[PDB]
Amino acid sequence: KPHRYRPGTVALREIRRYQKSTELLIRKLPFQRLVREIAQDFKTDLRFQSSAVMALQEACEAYLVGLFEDTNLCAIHAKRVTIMPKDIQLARRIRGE
Amino acid sequence: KPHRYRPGTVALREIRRYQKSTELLIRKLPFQRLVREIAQDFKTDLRFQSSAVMALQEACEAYLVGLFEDTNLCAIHAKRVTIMPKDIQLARRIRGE
Amino acid sequence: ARAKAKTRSSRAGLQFPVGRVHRLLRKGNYSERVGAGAPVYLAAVLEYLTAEILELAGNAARDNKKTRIIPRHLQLAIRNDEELNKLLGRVTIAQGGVLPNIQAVLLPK
Amino acid sequence: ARAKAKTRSSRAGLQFPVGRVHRLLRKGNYSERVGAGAPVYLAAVLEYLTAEILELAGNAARDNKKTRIIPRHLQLAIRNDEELNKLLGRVTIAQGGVLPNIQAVLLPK
Amino acid sequence: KRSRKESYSIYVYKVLKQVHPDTGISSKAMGIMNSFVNDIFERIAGEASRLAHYNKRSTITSREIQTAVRLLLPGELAKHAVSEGTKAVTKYTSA
Amino acid sequence: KRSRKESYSIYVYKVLKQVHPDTGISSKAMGIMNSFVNDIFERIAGEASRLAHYNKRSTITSREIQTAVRLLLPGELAKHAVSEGTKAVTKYTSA
Amino acid sequence: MDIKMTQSPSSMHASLGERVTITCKASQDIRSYLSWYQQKPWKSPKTLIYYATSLADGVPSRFSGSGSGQDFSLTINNLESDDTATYYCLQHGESPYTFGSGTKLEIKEVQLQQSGPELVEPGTSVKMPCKASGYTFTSYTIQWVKQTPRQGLEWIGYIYPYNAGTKYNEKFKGKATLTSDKSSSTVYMELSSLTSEDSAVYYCARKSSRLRSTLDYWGQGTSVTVS
Amino acid sequence: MDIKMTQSPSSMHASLGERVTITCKASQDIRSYLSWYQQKPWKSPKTLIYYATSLADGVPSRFSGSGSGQDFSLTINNLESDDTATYYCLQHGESPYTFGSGTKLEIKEVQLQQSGPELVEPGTSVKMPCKASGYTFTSYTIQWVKQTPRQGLEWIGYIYPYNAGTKYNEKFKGKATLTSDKSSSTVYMELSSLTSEDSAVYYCARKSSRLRSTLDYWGQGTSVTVS
Amino acid sequence: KVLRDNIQGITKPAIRRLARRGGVKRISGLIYEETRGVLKVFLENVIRDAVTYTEHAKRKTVTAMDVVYALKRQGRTLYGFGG
Amino acid sequence: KVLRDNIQGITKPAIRRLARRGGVKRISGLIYEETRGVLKVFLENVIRDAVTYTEHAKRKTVTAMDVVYALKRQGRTLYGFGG
DNA sequence: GGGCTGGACCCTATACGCGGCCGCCCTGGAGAATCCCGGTGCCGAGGCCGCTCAATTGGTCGTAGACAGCTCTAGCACCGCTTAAACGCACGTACGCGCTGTCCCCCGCGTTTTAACCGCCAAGGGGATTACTCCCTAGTCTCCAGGCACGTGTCAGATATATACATCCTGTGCATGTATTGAACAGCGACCACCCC
DNA sequence: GGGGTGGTCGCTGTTCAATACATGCACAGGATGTATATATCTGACACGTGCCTGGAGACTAGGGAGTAATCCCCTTGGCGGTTAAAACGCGGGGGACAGCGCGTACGTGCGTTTAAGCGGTGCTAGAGCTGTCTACGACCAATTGAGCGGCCTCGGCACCGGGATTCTCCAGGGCGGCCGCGTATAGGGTCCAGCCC
Repeated sequence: KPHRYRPGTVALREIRRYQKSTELLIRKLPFQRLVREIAQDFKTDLRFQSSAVMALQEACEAYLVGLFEDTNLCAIHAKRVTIMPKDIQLARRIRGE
Repeated sequence: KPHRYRPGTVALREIRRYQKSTELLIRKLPFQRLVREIAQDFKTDLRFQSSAVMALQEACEAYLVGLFEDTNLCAIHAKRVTIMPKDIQLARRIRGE
Repeated sequence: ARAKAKTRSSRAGLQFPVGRVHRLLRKGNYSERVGAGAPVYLAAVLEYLTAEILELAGNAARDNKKTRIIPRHLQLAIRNDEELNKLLGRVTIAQGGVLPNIQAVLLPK
Repeated sequence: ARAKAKTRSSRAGLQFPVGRVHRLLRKGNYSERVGAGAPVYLAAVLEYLTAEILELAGNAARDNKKTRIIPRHLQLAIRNDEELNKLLGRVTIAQGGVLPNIQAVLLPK
Repeated sequence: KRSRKESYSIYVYKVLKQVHPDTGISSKAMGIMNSFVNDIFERIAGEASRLAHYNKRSTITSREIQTAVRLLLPGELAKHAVSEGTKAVTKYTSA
Repeated sequence: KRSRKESYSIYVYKVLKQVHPDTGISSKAMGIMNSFVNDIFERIAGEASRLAHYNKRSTITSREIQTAVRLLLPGELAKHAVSEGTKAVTKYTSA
Repeated sequence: MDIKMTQSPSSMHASLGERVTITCKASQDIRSYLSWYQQKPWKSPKTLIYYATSLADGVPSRFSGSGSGQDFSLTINNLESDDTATYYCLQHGESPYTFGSGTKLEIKEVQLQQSGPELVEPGTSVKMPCKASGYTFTSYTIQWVKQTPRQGLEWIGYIYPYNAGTKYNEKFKGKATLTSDKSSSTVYMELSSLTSEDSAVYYCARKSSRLRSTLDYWGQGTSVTVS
Repeated sequence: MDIKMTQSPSSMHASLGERVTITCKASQDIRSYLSWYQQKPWKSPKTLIYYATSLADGVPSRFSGSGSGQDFSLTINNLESDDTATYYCLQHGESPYTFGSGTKLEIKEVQLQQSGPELVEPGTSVKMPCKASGYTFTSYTIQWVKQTPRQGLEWIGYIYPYNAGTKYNEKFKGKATLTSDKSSSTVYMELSSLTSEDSAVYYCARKSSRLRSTLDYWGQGTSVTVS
Repeated sequence: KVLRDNIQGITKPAIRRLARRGGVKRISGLIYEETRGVLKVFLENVIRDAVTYTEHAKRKTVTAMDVVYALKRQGRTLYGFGG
Repeated sequence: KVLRDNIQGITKPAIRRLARRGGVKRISGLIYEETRGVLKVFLENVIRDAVTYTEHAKRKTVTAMDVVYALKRQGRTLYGFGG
């Protein structure tokens, strides 16, 4: 039978890998399309500097990572290990968001 | 056999009482002594305006009330109703202190 | 001779002091120059916000059978409105108390 | 007669520019007047903070066996230090990543 | 006499008399409204100063005030404040 | 012709050559250090400005800068930055 | 003690391209909190003027309003073919909001999805939903309006999704019950014990908590018909 | 490769009121990260100079430090009977901190609670606490220093309670293990496989994570005797 | 002269009242001491800034404006005492 | 020209990578939609301010400094983009 | 003259240790991931050069703030008295927490698909710069009215009292599910009329 | 005329409906707490008054910003390959979650203690204001050298390939506690001798 890691081992391995790395975790091109789509609601025919989209992506990934840290703390508080939307809402609402 | 309300009934009565009122919940004179004792660590022989002590008391009560709201949310997230030091710690940690 | 003085507040149809706001902008270390319309715009905005909060607070006081607005009524007005609450989320209102709010799971079965 | 120009940074024994800091303080609408010692003090403080962060970041780079400080090393230096992390708590560092931290309850066994 | 410690109390009272002719206001609510007016003034003025500085403008105009209002005030509060300010500025310009 | 974009890159580099003579710094890390210097400068300058305004002082002196540093920088950062600033001001005055 | 709103011309005719004036007189002082609505037949009303003088978004400058206190007016300068509709003044200066009797004029992105027609037997209960999209759901009250050909528009009440707060018209206490659902961004209206007079078109309408804001966007209207 | 600290005047005699100068050499450039300590017999050392020139808190201006690079100097101007003690230079510019051999001078609220003397048998293990109070526990490293009557002061390592990070002297890896408990604001040093060579007084010392900050406050010391 | 143990003046009943205003129905016995610690930290942080403002003014009285400035500097703006 | 559904470009594996960097070991299936909503809200908040700064500058290109100013105004100070 | 009692020989009921068995713990090996090491190459970091403009130097001037003196306010210290709140204790209950079991749903992995990424090219919009101009704001002087300090009166809200209503909690009665049992009915033990031899 | 058997009666086992018992639900009523109405009163709020200083009016000067024109950079759009990553599906384990039980910790209430709150008095430190005066920061003009832009090279690092180490998972074996089975042991059953009826 083929080798198969027990569940959570590859998860912890991925955790260590992405906490060691610093690269952006969201694909640049679809994030850029998302930014342009969102901006269409505020002003039509906007243009974006590549550095402006990169700054937005840096900020978004940092915000989401911090929010997932708070979500993980909430899940562990509930004595779970699976983060859930209720944990995201708790973290956001305690942060005043 | 003497009348007794079931546990939690007087607690909810008291919650409704204090959520309606606006006065200071901490005794003013011992809070003033606490303020002076803390300040003497930073400067000896400080005077305090009565309004300065009252402002500190308003701020402290507001901070503690908001912290207990977040603590209660954490406790309910844990499927408890008793707030606990781990709940206070989680609220403080997520809030960024 | 000088014409009869008209306050800039009266010229703008405002209760708030355009002249004082202009002097605070000039003396507040905000810029080298302060345009003539800037204090008028700022006084209009401050008067609008003051009117909105005072009207909601007076409504709250009326609902509470009180004729005078108190910090409790200001707090109720601010917190019962999402936009005012987000404007003043980081603010403590002295003697304002808190909104009456009990989590449902705490209520008896 | 005109003495040789001796920069205020050199007079104060600083690397950071006292003259530039003074010009920024004057042009920044911070006050009507700027004392002569104020840009010197601010340049000394900025130099101290820059030196502290750069030295911690260089230590981190050495521990990684890299020669050049990168945003990862700046982030490690700042987050691994409580006072720097409190000063820069609300700050995101681009390409900085996060500290290695797994909650114990997530570990096996 | 004591030195003239100016405040917004009379203007807030005038606004109160407009919005609710027959209600009054206690001294503590009066002080809270003074604090509110000062705080919002400082927020809008600081934001306008930053806008002017960002754009290398020496002057704070009603256009920087309008942008600062849009940035600070939320939702419909922002556009109603903008409408109020624009109306006042237009009336003032018409003298 | 394009204008001069002033920055703290050379000063950060001189400080780096003092603290770790052999190591270098990437352009992104230099940009981050520029952002850090600008941010801390604006924080201290704004706090000193507010101190002067609170005390009805027209001028920002090294004493307002010292107080702003004590307010902003925590813990031992505050003490060491105060020592560095005081030493620099003393040396500048003596020179 | 309700503020009855009196529109002077109950109907009028005009040719193309000339000015029109519609007058609405308030029972009591409402302090400029008056709005004007244009309702083409079988379609939801669109707001034109709010705060008694300010054009609603997208409304051409042809429409204009004036007045304060108790006397208000609406003016249409360049009459175009589509300006034929029924025009309602709405006061929201006091807790029971009151529409005008309506002036029928004849001449020669925010979405509030609302359910389709309903057929019910008397004594039943019905639940009109109002799915809202295109804006932050909690920031705006959802207002409910009842339209009949005999009574015109009637304001039922509102739900404030931010805090689930409600207010109801005294004519609709018990009859109506409003609830919100933040997760689905949907508002529901209960009608209890349907009766013959309850055959009406019900509109959900968005209104900001700002006092000068008016019912700005409307649902398509749920036509409840009771047998 | 450890930086050798060399205090030239291994012992000095002086009367009251005269000036004393103590030098301290470095084998490598330490860039002004040198500190001077005064240890009276059977007392914890008190810091006098940090960052090679700056007076420690409460230290009178009589003590004067100078020098940079590899040449350093401690000067005492107006001697007192109180000044009779042993003075150590401490470098902390490189990862293994190194004290000077010491200088005996003869003249003719932060609290670190540390446990009392502990007799132990060879081969066992001992756990020495350091209860820290009066300050923000997590903001400062706790440095551990060994003092034999023969080898002088040796730096064992530190634990930084904010992130539980530790650094150990290569001489003490495995021998020493440092742990912290934030709840009790207590740092524990555990010594493993005790040896008669391990009989020495151990000090816990607070040191900020700031690079120029030195070991400023010291515990009273825990005497460990191995039979 | 000196004051030594006044944090215990923030009594368990007082902490219960604050929790009740916060909507708390049931309170663990360790909450009182945890809350005393938290309050102590908050007061230290605010009073340190307030005394810093007082020292800068070369005043020896801590004023309500000093407290308000400290609170605002910590992002906890207080209305009612300014001015 | 009109973009319509690009929030789905924040894929499930991308959200998983963000969670992994956040130290999350196990992820509920509804986390992905909740996170897409949260990111959508954050982006609207930031981009609205960025566009406001751009409109004030009478510029039509949103610049990295506009984004940095928006973030700083929101308490999200970003170092590394000309701040 | 022989069975009962005492002492001793023999039949048998029994407490206990060893081998078999199932669970716990340990370890070696396969496999996959990660880390160290060497080689290559490339692009960005660091240094050099020219220039230009912002910082320095030197001098003038006015005003901001330092310092001294004085007043008067408000913050501190103290005392007595009332009483409200804290405290300590007893009791019980309901809630936290641990344990068990189920099942679903998230993870790990292999396969297919897709679109991100990269490299390159081209167009052109608009950002940045420059030149010119004019009008809008700062600055100044005069003057006067709005707003602030102060005083005063009265009415709105705080307080006290009584009452009506609402809510909480529990003992009591009623409805329902279930154990119990006397009896309605059939199976079997036993007496009798009668068949078979 | 006796031996023996099915028929039928009497006793009893089985089951079923009424009896009785226990449990869950709704309600009536008592006790308590809260909302409401009325009278009293006090002190804070709202208004009136004097005055003074800060805002308005009128004018001037200049430079900041508006507007036009030009450049070129950098953004957008497109296209073609090449994988890397995303999507999908599947098998399964482990984690979420519900349910249950226990015990203890917290709520409720009462009686005692304590110290907070209030009022009143007294004092003095220090905040706040005024007046004087000087040093210091703004301002300006000339000078120049420091810092920025541009160019170039070369080495640090990124990448690739290949071993070597480490970590994970699991399959097999050593070791310990519980259960099945056989044995030395003694309790009692039984034989021989002395004795009393």
